[PDB]
Amino acid sequence: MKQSTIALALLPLLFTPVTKARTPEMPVLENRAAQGDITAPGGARRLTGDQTAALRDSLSDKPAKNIILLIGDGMGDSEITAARNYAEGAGGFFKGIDALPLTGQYTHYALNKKTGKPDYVTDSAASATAWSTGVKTYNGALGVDIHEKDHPTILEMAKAAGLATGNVSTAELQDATPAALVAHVTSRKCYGPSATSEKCPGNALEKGGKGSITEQLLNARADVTLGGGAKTFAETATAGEWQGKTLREQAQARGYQLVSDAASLNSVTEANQQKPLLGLFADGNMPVRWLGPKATYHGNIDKPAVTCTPNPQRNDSVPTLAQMTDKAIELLSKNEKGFFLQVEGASIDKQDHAANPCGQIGETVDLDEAVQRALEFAKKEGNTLVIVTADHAHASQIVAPDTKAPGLTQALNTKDGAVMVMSYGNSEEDSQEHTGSQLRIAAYGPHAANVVGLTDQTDLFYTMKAALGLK
Amino acid sequence: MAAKKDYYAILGVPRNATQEEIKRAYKRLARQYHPDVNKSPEAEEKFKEINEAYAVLSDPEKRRIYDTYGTTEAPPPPPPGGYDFSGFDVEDFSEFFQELFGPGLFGGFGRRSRKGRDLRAELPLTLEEAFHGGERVVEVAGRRVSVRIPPGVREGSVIRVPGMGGQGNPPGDLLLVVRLLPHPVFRLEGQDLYATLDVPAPIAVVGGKVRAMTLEGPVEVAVPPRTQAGRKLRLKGKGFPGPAGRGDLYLEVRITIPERLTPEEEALWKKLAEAYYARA
Amino acid sequence: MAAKKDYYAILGVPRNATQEEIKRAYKRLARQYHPDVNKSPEAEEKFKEINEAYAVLSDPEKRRIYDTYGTTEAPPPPPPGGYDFSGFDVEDFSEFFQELFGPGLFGGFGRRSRKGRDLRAELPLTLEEAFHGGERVVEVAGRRVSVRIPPGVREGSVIRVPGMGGQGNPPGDLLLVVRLLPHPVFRLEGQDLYATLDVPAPIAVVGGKVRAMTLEGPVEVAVPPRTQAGRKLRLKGKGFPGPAGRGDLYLEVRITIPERLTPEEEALWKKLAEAYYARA
Repeated sequence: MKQSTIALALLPLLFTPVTKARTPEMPVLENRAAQGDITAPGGARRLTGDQTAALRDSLSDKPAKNIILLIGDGMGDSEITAARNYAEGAGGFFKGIDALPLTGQYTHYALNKKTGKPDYVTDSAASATAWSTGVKTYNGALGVDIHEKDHPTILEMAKAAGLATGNVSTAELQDATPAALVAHVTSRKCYGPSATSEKCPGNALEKGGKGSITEQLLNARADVTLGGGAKTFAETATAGEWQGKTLREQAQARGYQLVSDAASLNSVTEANQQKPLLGLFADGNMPVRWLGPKATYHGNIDKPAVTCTPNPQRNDSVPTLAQMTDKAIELLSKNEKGFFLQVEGASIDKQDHAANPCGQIGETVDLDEAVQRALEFAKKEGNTLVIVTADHAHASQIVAPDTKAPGLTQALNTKDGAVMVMSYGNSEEDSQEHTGSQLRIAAYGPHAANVVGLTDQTDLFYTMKAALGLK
Repeated sequence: MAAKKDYYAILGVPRNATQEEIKRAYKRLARQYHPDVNKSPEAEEKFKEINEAYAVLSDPEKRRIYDTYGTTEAPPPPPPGGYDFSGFDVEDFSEFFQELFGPGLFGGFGRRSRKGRDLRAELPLTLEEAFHGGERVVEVAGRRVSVRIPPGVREGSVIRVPGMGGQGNPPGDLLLVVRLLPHPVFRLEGQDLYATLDVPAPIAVVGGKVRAMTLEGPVEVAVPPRTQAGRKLRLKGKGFPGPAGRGDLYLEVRITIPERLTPEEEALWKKLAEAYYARA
Repeated sequence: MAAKKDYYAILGVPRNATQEEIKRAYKRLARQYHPDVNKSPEAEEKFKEINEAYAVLSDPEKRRIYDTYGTTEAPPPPPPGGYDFSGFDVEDFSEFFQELFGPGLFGGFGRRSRKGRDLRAELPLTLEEAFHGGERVVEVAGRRVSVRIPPGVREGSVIRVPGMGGQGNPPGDLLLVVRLLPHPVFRLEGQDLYATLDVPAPIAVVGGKVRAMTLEGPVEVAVPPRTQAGRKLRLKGKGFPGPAGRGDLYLEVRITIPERLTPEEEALWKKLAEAYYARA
C-alpha cells in the first residue's frame, strides 16, 4: 500500500510483545522416534597402534621451540617479564624461598624439553572418555524451570585465564590450561537475564558412574593432538530428516572422465588429497560470530515468584531410578584392607577416590527440573515471511493460505523471498522512469585484470588462471 | 570462640578420610536425617551438622581451608560476594563455623540474614566444551567452588547454580552468562541446536552430501533432490545429550556457488541461465 | 481586543499565499534578519513577529485556525494537547495571538504558556520521502507538524526542532533521530542502502537481470557474476551523497534453485553436481 506519511516514537515507554502458542513442557515428548542416534556400534575414537608415521619427522616447526613461549632464559630475558612476575619480590631475604627450581636448566628427568613432537598414536587410551558427558537424567514431566532474576553485583578483579588456550579443545579434549573450568564475574558486559534466558536450568547434574578412574587424560598425545586422533566420515545418510530426503546417494561422476576417473589430468601435488570423492577445502560458516547482538534488554528483573526451587528432595520416586546401579562403586571390593598407606606425602584425598553419585543426585528433586534442561524459547521457524512484509496482506492480496498451506503452489515454506513478487502488491505502485534508477555495480567479480588492468599503481599481478578457476 | 568441631567425626569418617569418602558419609547421614523423609526437627538440626561438615569438606577450596586450619588460625578473608551454602543453613551452624566463615555468613535459611547477592558471572566457553562441561571447579568473586552444570549452552544465555552465589537467604545463586568463542555456530534451545549449513547449489539440486562438523564428530548431511536457501534440517541425535538420546541440530540451508568454475562447469551453468532467460 | 495580525504581510506575502509562499517568505526573512549574524534588537523583535506569523502558518491545523478566523468567529477547538508554539516567545507576541490561541495555549500541565524542555525522539521516515526531500507531515501528541526533511536524509540524522519535546506552549527542543522505515527494500545507513536479493543459482553465477525494487519503483538490475549467498553486492550510485561522495547498495544474497525440473535440465544439474562433488 501507499504509506508515504509518517508519525513519531517520542520514547514514552518500551512496547512489550504479546505471548503466542509455546512451551509443551508438561506432556514429555521423548523425541526418540526415527532418531537413529546410536546406530554406529560404539565406534569411539580410533587412537592406538604400534607407531604409525610422524616418528623422527614430527613436523619441525619453530627454531628449536623447546620451552614454548615461557622459555624465560634469565640473562637474555625480555618482554614476557612484564606479563607476569615483573618484580619477582626479593632474591632471598623473605620472598626467595627457592632460587634454582630449574636445576642446571632441566636434568635427565626422562627427556623433558616439552616440544610435543615424538608420536601422536602410540597410547593405551580406550579413547571413549571425551573429557566428560551428562544427560538430563530421565524424561520425567518437564517444565516449571524459569528462575531468572538479574544481578545487583557486577565486575571483579579480571582473571583473563588462557584467553586463547584453556578449556577450548576440538570435539575431544585438546588443551586444559585455565584455573580448572573458567574463572571470573561479568567483568566485560552482560546482555540481560530473561532477555537471553526466560528459563535458565541448573538443577540437572545427572548421576555419573562406571568411572573410579580418570588418570588417563591423554587421549592421543599432547597440545597439537591430545584428543580425537582419527574420526573419518563416509556414510549414505547419517543426517536425519528434512523436507523430503528420498534415500538416494547420487554424485559419482564415473561415466568417462576423458581418459580416467582417478585424477588423470593431474599425477601428484605435494600431498593435498583433493578430488577424493569430496574435499578441496569447502565448508563455509566455520567461526561465524555475529557482532550484532540484536538487543540487551534489562527487564523482567528479580521476580522472586519462583516458589519451588530451594527444596532438596521431598515427594519423589526413589534415588535408584537413573540406571538403578551402574556397577557398584560404593562397595568396589578392590582390596581386603584400606591400602598399605605408609607416607605417600599425604593420604590419597585427591578430591576423588571413586567419584560415587550423591544422594538424589538426579531424580526429580521435587521441582522435577533434575530431569529437564529447558526446551522452548524461540525456534524462529521463519515461514511467517513471504506474506507481504509491508502490509502483512490481511486477506485481499492473499486470503486462502495465511502460510503452511502453500503445497499446490509448491515452494515448501520458502521464507527467503524478499522480491519473488512483493512489488506492486495489488496496489498503486506508480513507478515510472525516475532518477532513483541510477546504479553502477562494483560488487566482487568485475574488479581489476580484465576491467582497466590491475590498478593505477605498480600493484599488479599476473595471477589469472584460464583452464581452471584459480587466483 | 575456639569450639573447633571435627567435621570428619560429625560425618563419622577418620582424620585421613578422602573428600569423596567424606561425601559418602554425608550421603549416609543425608538419607538418615533427611528433613521431609524423617519428620523430626531433631534430625533436621543433625542434618544441618551433616551439611556443616559437608559445607567445609564438599569442594577443593573449602576442603583445603579446613586442612590448612590449625596451621592458619585466622579465618579466610571475605570473598567479595560471600561464602556459598547451597542448602546448608549457615545461620544455625556452630559459633566455630561463625568464626571461620564469619565475614560472609550468607544466611541461607536464617530467614532474613542477608539479601541473596545474585552473582552473575560471564565465562569464555566452547560448544564442544558445552557438550563436555562436567564436574569442574570455578573461581568467581574471590570464591573457588566446584559444580557439575548440565552439558549444553547458547551464546549470551545463563547457566543456573542454585544457592552457590553471594551472601543471602532469598536465593542469590550463581548465574553463568556464557561468552562463546569465535565458533558460535550451534545456538541451543533445550537439547536442540541451530547452526547454518553451507550447501553448494549443484549438490542441493541432485541431493548429494555436505559435511556439518558436530560436537562429538563430523556428520555427512544427506540433502533432498532440489533444496532452497531458508529450508531447515533437524539432524536426529546431533544435539546435547538426553535420556532417550541427543537433541536435534537445526541447520539453516544456504545455497552457495564456488564462484570460480572449469570450462565444463561454467558452460552448463550458462545453459541453465539461458533456460531461465527463455522464461521471459 | 483581536488586533488582526496580518501574518502574510509580516512574512511579506499576500492574503492568498500558500504554505509554500509562507515558507520561502520566512526563509528570506530568516536569512536577511538572521538574529545570530545580525544581533540588532529591531531586526530580532521583527524576526520574532516573522516567527509569530510562521508559528501559526507552519502547521496545517494552526494554519486553518487563522484561515477560518474571520469566517468563523469562535476560535477552532484546541488539538488533544493544546496549541503548539515551537520554541517561540509567547509572552512577547500579540494580544491577537494570545486571545485566539488563549483558550488552549498548551503550557503542558502548567497551562500558563510555560516552556517545553529538550527531548530526543525517533522519527520513523518513509524511504521514498527520504529520497524526494521536502515538508513531512509528522503527527504525534495532538500536533501535526510539517518538518522539512533534508533531500537524501540518512540514518541517525538529528533534526533539532522545538515543538515536539517536553510539554509546554513553546514545547521542547526535540532531537528527531531519523529511523528510516522497516520498508521491505532498503535501510539507508551512513551514506548507503542495505537491501536483500533472492537470486537463482544460474543467474547468480552467470550474471543476469532480475527485478530489484527501488525508491521510485522496481528496475531491471543485471546481477554481478559469481554472486554467492551470505554476501553483500556493492552497487554504487544507488546510495545517497555523504562521506564516500555518494553511497552504494549492499544486497544480502539468498541463492535459490528451480525446485521443479524437467529431465534434460536435471541431467545438466546432476552432471555439474557429480563433476563437482566427486572431483572436489
